[PDB]
Amino acid sequence: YTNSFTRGVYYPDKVFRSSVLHS
Amino acid sequence: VVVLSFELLHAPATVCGPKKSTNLVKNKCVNFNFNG
Repeated sequence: YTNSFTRGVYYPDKVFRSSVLHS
Repeated sequence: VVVLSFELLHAPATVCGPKKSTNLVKNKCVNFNFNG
């Protein structure tokens, strides 16, 4: 095994956003 | 018995009803109906 530091982040939906934090 | 199920906003709409489209004007407050 090995640790994945921050990998795996992807765009959750086709909807575009910019300069905003989204939960 | 036929059952029809629809999905909204999952993806770009691929199935649509027949409605004639028109050219889009810009810079004027106008009704817009894009892909439903």
